[PDB]
Amino acid sequence: PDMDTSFVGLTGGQIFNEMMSRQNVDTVFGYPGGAILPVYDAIHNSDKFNFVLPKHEQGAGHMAEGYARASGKPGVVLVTSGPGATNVVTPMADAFADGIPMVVFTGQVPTSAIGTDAFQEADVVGISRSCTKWNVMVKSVEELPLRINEAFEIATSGRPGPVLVDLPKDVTAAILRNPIPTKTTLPSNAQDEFVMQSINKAADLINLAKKPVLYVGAGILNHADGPRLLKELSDRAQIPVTTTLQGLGSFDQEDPKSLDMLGMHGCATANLAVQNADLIIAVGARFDDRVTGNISKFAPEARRAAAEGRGGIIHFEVSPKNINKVVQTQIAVEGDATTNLGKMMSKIFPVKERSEWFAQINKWKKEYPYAYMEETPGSKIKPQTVIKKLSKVANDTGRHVIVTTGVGQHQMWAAQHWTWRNPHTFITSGGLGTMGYGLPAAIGAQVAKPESLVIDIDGDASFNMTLTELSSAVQAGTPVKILILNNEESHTHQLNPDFIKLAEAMGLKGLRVKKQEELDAKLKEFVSTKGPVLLEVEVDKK
Amino acid sequence: PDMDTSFVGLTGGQIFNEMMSRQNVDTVFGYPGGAILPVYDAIHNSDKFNFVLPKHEQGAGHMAEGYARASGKPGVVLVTSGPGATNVVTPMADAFADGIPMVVFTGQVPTSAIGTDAFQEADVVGISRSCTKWNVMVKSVEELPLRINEAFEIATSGRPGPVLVDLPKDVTAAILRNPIPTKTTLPSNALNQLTSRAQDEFVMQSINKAADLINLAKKPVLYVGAGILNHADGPRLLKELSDRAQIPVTTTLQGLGSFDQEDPKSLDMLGMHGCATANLAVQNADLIIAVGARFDDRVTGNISKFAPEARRAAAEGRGGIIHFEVSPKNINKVVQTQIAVEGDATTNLGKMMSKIFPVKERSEWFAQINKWKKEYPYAYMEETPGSKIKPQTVIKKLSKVANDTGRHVIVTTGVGQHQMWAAQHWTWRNPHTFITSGGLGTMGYGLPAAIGAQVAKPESLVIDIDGDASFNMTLTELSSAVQAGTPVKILILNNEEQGMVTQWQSLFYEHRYSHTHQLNPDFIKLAEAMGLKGLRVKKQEELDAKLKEFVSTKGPVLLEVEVD
Ligand SMILES: Cc1cc2nc3c(=O)[nH]c(=O)nc-3n(C[C@H](O)[C@H](O)[C@H](O)COP(=O)(O)OP(=O)(O)OC[C@H]3O[C@@H](n4cnc5c(N)ncnc54)[C@H](O)[C@@H]3O)c2cc1C
Ligand SMILES: Cc1cc2nc3c(=O)[nH]c(=O)nc-3n(C[C@H](O)[C@H](O)[C@H](O)COP(=O)(O)OP(=O)(O)OC[C@H]3O[C@@H](n4cnc5c(N)ncnc54)[C@H](O)[C@@H]3O)c2cc1C
Ligand SMILES: Cc1ncc(C[n+]2csc(CCOP(=O)(O)OP(=O)(O)O)c2C)c(N)n1
Ligand SMILES: Cc1ncc(C[n+]2csc(CCOP(=O)(O)OP(=O)(O)O)c2C)c(N)n1
Ligand SMILES: [K+]
Ligand SMILES: [K+]
Ligand SMILES: [Mg+2]
Ligand SMILES: [Mg+2]
Repeated sequence: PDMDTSFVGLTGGQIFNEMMSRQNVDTVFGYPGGAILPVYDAIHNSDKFNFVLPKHEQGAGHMAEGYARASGKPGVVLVTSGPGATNVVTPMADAFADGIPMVVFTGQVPTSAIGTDAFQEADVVGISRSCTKWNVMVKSVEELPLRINEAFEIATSGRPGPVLVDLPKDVTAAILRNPIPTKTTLPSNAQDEFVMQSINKAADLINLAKKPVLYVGAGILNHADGPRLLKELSDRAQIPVTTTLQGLGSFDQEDPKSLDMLGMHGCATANLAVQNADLIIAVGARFDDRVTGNISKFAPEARRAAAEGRGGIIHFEVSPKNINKVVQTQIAVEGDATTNLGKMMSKIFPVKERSEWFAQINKWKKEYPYAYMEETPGSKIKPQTVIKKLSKVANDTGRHVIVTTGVGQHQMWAAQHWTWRNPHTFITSGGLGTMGYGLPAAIGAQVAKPESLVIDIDGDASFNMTLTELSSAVQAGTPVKILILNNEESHTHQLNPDFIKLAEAMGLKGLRVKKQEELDAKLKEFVSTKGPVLLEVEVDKK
Repeated sequence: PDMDTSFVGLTGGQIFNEMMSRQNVDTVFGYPGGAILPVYDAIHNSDKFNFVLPKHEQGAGHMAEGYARASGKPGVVLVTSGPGATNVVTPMADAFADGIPMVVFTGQVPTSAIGTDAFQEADVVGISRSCTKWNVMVKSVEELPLRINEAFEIATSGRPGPVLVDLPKDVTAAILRNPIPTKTTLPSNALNQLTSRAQDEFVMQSINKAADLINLAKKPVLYVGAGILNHADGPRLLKELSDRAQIPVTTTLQGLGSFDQEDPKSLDMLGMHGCATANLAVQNADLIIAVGARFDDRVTGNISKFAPEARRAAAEGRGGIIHFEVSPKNINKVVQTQIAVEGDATTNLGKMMSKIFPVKERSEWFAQINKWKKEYPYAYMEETPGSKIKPQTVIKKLSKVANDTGRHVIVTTGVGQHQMWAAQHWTWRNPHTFITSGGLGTMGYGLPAAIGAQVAKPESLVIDIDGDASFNMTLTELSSAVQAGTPVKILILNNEEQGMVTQWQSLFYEHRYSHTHQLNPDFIKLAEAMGLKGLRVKKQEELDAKLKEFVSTKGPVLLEVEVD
C-alpha cells in the first residue's frame, strides 16, 4: 500500500547509483559498451564509486572475486551486452563453485529488440542459468530497485554466490514516471526450536568428548565474527583445529592448537587427529573427497563413538541440501555457523586441559612434518623453498598480508608451505580451478585492502592466461607483488615471454632469480618495492 | 558391411584421432587439462595433425574461427572441463552470430560424476545451448564416432555454425569392446545426393521466376552477403551474373571480398558506415537481388524507407526483392520479400544462369551510378603539414603497400572505429580475405583470428588491423604467434588519448567529447618481450618507410601507429 516518490524523475542510471549506495557498494569492476552505457555513465561520473577498469571482462570478474574474498563484501561487476557478458561466464562459474558473493550487471539490447537476433542480443539469462544462484532480466525501470535488492540478498545469503541481472538499455535510460512501492526500494530484509534443540545437543556432545577435533572450511569466513568465535570455542573447550584449503587463515597456524590443513595434501598430524577423534565438529565445510579420502574409511574413531552413543560428527551447515549428503551426522546444526556458534558458546563447558590428546598431537607433529627434496649445492631452486622463505619475509614486514594464486602445483605448495595467520588472506580458485585467477584476484584484493601487502603466488602457464591485466594494476594504483614460479624448461612445451621485459613494458618493476644465492636478497627487494613488481624465480621441474 | 569392427580394441582417444582423419581435419586448436587428457594425448602426439596451442582457451576459439573463415573448413577446438569450457563461450557465441563452422570438443568429468558437483563439472551443454546450432554429451565410447559425424555435418550445413560435443573422461579413456553400426562411423554427405521430382520442381519454379523477373532488368542491384562466400564457386558465379546481365554489386561488411571493388560495376559496401553510392543505388532500389545476406539493421535502417523504388516495382508488380536464402526461418523475417529462392545461393545461381538474358549495357543507370560516386566520395579530414596521422590514411597506404607485394592478403580486425575504417578504406578484391567479428563484435578477435587464418593459408600475407583497446583483450597470444611461427603482421592504430566512451558531441559531428581512458603497455617493448619485432610511427614523415618495413619483415611483427 505504501508508495515511494523519491526516485520519480530520475533515470535508471541514477536509480542504480542510489541502490548501490544503499547496498554499501563503493567499488565496481567492469568495462563499458553501448548497451550498459546508461548505467556505466552514472557510475563513472559519480565520485562515490571507484570504478576499476581491466583490459578484459574476465579480469573484472576475477577482480570482483578477489575483492569479495578479501573484504567480506559482494563483488559488483558491470559489463556490456553480447561478448561483454559472455566474457564473464568463467568468473561467474568460478564464484558459483567457490560460494563467492558477486552481483553481475549485464547491458542488454532494448526490450523491444529481444528475440530479433539483434546485434549482441545474447540469451545471457539462459547462458548463466547454471552458473548463478539466480538471474533475471529487468523489464521496466519501476522494477529496477526490486531486482537489485533481490540480487544482493540472494548473492549474500545462504551459501553466497553469483547472481546476474540483465539490463535492457531502454530500461536503464528511462526516467521513472510513477511512484513505486516503498518495500521494493529497501535492502532486504518449529524449525527454530529444532535448531535450538540441535544447538543444545551439539553442546552436550562437545562437553562429553575426550578427543574432539574442529574441522573448519570456507563457511566460517562468511560472517565477520566467525574466526573470533572459532577461536573462542577452541580456547574454551581446548579443541584442536584443522582447516580445509578454503578455510586456511580462519585459524592462526602459530596457535599451539592448530593442526593446519586436513586432506590428501594436508598435514599428517591433521589427518591422524581426525582419524582418532571421538568427535568431529564440522564448521562450514563440505566433506570433499580430497579431504576425507574413501568416505567409508573416514573418521573411524568418531564412527565408533557414534555407535557407542558418545561421539560422532556434528555439522554446522547453512544449506539443508548439504546435510547428510556425504557423511551421516549425529547432529546437524542448520543455518549460519557463526551465528549458531555464538548461540552455543554459553552452553560449552570450559575445559582446562586435554593433556594426553595434545601430547599425542604434538608427538605426531614431530614424527611427521611436510617433507620434500630440498636444495643441494648447485641444484635448481625448489618452489617449496621459495614459498617458505617468502612466507617468512612477508610476515617479518609487520604488514597485513594477503595471498592469491594461480592453478597448478604451485597452488598446493602455497596452501601447504605458507604459514597462515589471518582470515580472508588466502584467495585461490579451488572449486573451478581457473588458471589466470591469481593476478586479477590480487588486483581486486588490493582494491579491497589498499594497506595490505598483496602477493600472487603464480605459475608460468597460469600467469600467461591473464597477464594483460598487469597494466590494469598500474592504472588502478594497486602495488601487487606478482611471483612467477617458472618451472618450464615430445611433451607439452609452451613458449613463455621474457617476464621481466614484459613487466617493464606494462609499467612495473621486474626482477629475476636464477640461482640459490640470489634468492634471499631478491625476495627482500620484491616485498620492499613500493609499487607493483614482478619477481620471476626459475625453479626445478616436477 | 552392417557392423564396423575397425575401432574395436581402440581407446576413445584413438577413435577420436581416426575420426578427425575421416573428417579431413589436419589442424586442431586447443589447450590441455585432466579431463580431456585421453583425447589430447592421442592427437597432440600425432604426425597427422597440426596442434596449435594458445595461452588462453578463448584464443583457441578465435584462432579456429579465423582458420575456418580463411579456409572454408570447420575450425576444430579441444579444451578441458570446467574453466576450459567456459573460456570458449565467447568464441562460440561469436561463431554462432557470424555463421562460422566450428566444432568444439570439451573434456568433462566422468559420466558417474555428473550431478555430484564434482571438481570442474560445468553444465556445458546447458551453458552453450543458445550459442551452438546443436550440442550433445557423449555417454559411451560406442556413441563417439556417431556424435563426431553429426557434429561436423551440422556445423557445415544449412547456415554454418558452432556445435559442441561434451566428452566425459571415462568415455574417452574407455576401450571399444563391441562392433558398432557402420551407418554411425561413416561421415555423411553435403550434396553428393539424390532429390525427388518434387524437390527439383519446387526449387526450379522459384528459380524460373526471378530469372524472368530479372531478365526484365531496369535498375537492378545485387545486394550480396556472407552467404555467397559459403560455396567455393559463389564469387565466380556472382561475377558471371554481374557480367551477363551487367549488374552492379554492393556487399555487406561480411560480403566484402566477394566482388572485386576495382570492377566498374562495384558499388562497394552499404549501410550505416557504407558509401553513399551503394545506399543510393539501393534505397531508390527497384529490384534488389539479395544473395546470402540478412538485412541487418545497420544495413537497412530505415525499414519503410528502405528500397522504396523497389517497394514500388513490387506494387506495380514490376520489381521488389528477390532473396537467395539458405534458412527458410530467415525468409521474410526482417523484410517482406516478393520471391524467395531457398537453398544454397551459389547452387541456385548456377541453375538460374542460362535462363538469364545477356545485356548490352545500362548506362542510363551506369553513368548515373558513375555520378553518385564523384558527387559523394568517402571523405575525411586529410593530414596537413605537422598534423596528426589519420587512421584512414594509414589504412589506404597499407592497402597499397600490401598490394605491391603481389601476394594473397588476408585482413583481420578488432572491434571499434578502426574496424569500420578497415572495411571502408581498404580496397577489397578476393574472397575470404576480410575476417572480422561482425555479428557479435568481439574485441580481441584480431590477433588470434589472424594466427588461425595464417595457419589455414601459410602462403598468405596476414594483417591484423587492430585497435589499442581491442588488442589489449587478447594480447597474450603474441607469444602463441611466435611459438606457432605464424608471421602475422599486427597493426595497432593507437588513438588512446580519446576516451572509449562518448559523453556528447557537436551536432554537425565535428567534435566528440569522450572519457574512460585505458593505460596501454609500451607496445614495442611488449612485442620484443613476446619474441617478435616491434615498430612504431609517431610522425607523418616516418609512415611510408615503416609500413613498407612492416609488410617486408620476415616473421611476426607489430607496428604501432600513433593516430589523431
Ligand atoms: C587434486 C586436488 C587435491 C586437493 N587436496 C585438498 C586437501 O588436501 N585439503 C583440502 O582442504 N582441500 C583439497 N582440495 C580442495 C578440495 O577439493 C575442496 O575444494 C576444498 O576442501 C573445499 O573446501 P571447503 O569445504 O572449505 O569449502 P566449500 O566447498 O565452499 O564448502 C563450504 C561448506 O560450507 C557451507 N557454508 C557456506 N557458508 C556457510 C555459513 N555461513 N554457515 C554454515 N555453512 C556454510 C557450504 O554450504 C559448504 O557446504 C583438493 C582439490 C583437488 C582438485
Ligand atoms: C560497429 C559495427 C558496425 C556495423 N555496421 C555495419 C554496416 O555499416 N554495414 C554492414 O553491412 N554491416 C555492419 N555491421 C555488421 C552487421 O552487424 C552484420 O554483421 C552484417 O551486416 C551481416 O552481413 P551478412 O548479412 O552478409 O552476414 P550474415 O550475418 O552472416 O548473414 C548471412 C545470411 O546469408 C544466409 N546464408 C548463409 N549461407 C548461405 C548460403 N550458402 N546460401 C544462401 N544463403 C546463405 C544466412 O542464413 C544469413 O541469412 C556492423 C558491425 C559492427 C560491430
Ligand atoms: C583455464 C584452464 N585451462 C586448463 C586447466 C588444466 N590445468 C590445470 S593445472 C595446468 C598447468 C598449470 O601450469 P602452471 O600455471 O605453470 O602451474 P604449475 O603446475 O607449473 O605450478 C593445467 C593446464 C585449468 N585448470 N584451467
Ligand atoms: C569484449 C567487448 N567489450 C566491450 C565492447 C564494447 N566496445 C565496442 S568498441 C569499444 C572500444 C574499442 O576500442 P579500440 O579497440 O581501441 O577501437 P577504436 O574505436 O579506438 O578504433 C568497446 C569498449 C565490445 N564490443 N566487446
Ligand atoms: K602451513
Ligand atoms: K573500399
Ligand atoms: Mg608451471
Ligand atoms: Mg582505440
